[PDB]
Amino acid sequence: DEQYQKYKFMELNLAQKKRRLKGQIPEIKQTLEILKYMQKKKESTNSMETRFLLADNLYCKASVPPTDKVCLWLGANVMLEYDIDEAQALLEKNLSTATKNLDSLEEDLDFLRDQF
Amino acid sequence: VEKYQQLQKDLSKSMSGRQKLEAQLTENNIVKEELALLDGSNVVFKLLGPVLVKQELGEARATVGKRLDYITAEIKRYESQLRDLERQSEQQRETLAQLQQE
Amino acid sequence: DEGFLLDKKIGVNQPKRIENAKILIANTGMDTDKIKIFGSRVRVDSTAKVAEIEHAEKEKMKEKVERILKHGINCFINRQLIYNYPEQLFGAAGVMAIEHADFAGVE
Amino acid sequence: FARNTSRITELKEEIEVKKKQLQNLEDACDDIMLADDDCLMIPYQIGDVFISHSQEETQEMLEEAKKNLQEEIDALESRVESIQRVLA
Amino acid sequence: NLPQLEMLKNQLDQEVEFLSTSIAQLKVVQTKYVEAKDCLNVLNKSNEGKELLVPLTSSMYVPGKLHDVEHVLIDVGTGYYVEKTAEDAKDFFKRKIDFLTKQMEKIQPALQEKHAMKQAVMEMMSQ
Repeated sequence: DEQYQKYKFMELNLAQKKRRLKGQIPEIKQTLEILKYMQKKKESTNSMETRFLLADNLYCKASVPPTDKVCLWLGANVMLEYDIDEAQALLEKNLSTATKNLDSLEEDLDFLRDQF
Repeated sequence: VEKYQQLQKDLSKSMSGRQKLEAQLTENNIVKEELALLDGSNVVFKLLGPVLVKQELGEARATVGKRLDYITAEIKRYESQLRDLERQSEQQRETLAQLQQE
Repeated sequence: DEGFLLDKKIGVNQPKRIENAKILIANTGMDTDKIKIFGSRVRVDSTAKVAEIEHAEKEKMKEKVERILKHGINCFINRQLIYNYPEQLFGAAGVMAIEHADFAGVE
Repeated sequence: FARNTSRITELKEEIEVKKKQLQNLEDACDDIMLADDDCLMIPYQIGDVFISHSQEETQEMLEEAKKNLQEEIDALESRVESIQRVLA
Repeated sequence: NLPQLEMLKNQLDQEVEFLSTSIAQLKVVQTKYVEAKDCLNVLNKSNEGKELLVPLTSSMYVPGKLHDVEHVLIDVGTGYYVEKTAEDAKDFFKRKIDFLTKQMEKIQPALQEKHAMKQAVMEMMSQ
């Protein structure tokens, strides 16, 4: 009866959630390890010529001093800047803890939805 | 109809790749065609991931040429599958019709 | 004609000029990538055991001569395909192995 | 529940593509060791930044990426094999 | 006569809707290039080297002065390099935008002209 159609609809509307969530996960990873690996040591050590994004297609050479200043945005209106040690502390939860719930609400949710 | 559907799927998965390679090739053709004559303003290197190495024009030309040959061969492969599908469309589709008729 | 005759083409690589051969039946050729080498045994694993048999099998090339020599060899007969390098090695060893035969005639 | 395919197929394909990416990273390491192996200038990227300074310093992240890929991917290959064996 | 034509008109409608999704793709592909043209004016205004706040992946911002306009870079193909020189960074990426916009005309003109027959099929379907 309707079981097949509703099962397929639930699978589709939860696979879209899967795609979206593992869509934002990679760049927040990048935000963590890019900084924590390169900048936290080398920029805190000495100023170097660098590459920064001018746009998502225009890429421009740059140089950075030990600025050690970083800025986070969650929207088009609200901004906060941070140091180079607490910023990764606040960012690391937003993926390390977020994956456990969101992906369990994905893997375990799929396990249930195969019967739900 | 089994064979017709299989050939349709083969056509689809070959043509998707062919079309995507065409979409990227329509840009790379021009980019390289002025790149081969605008030396000094741009110079050929390889951005093979997160690193840069000095690169020469000839192996890039060989790469794009063998892209072209590969995709043309894939086009003839796809079109051969197209004749295969249209050939099956008669008898592999009459398979059910003749059993329902008699 | 008298004797036991094979309708293949062996030529010189396994020479047609040999005496008092050690005739055997051996159903595994060099194309079989057979596992029984001096190296590691057969495993089903890819963590650290992907293709160690490819490194091990290089021992077979010399073992197929030296083991029979240790037992005692003047020639040898094999009924299966042999890879090239063992082919000239047997040519230098004096072994007449046949590429294929009517396997119903093993008796 | 025969959920193995839905839980092993994507893992197999992603492990394959990660192995291909690691092999290509090894190729890039070899290339920078022979092609444009000039000491004086070499743009090398850490996340979103080039520094055209590292020649021998490239390995400082070459090895990092190598192990962070290989250990995680063969651990997750063992994980997908575990998903396979728990059902069969 | 009429019934079979009306039945196949559903497949005709679905292919037209696929091509309408294609032209919606056409409206959504101009973006990257249109903010590229909008970002043209940053290049010449900052050719002395100037402080920039720029995104890192999408969601991060870090201060940093841009320099070395003589190797401004664009990605292309399988991993090839486009090292934009200084004079190019001032004036010649305008013509580079012209050629990217030329591909944009391969998108809009050269595909709307063949979708004219799509709209003609819509008009003919009334019969």
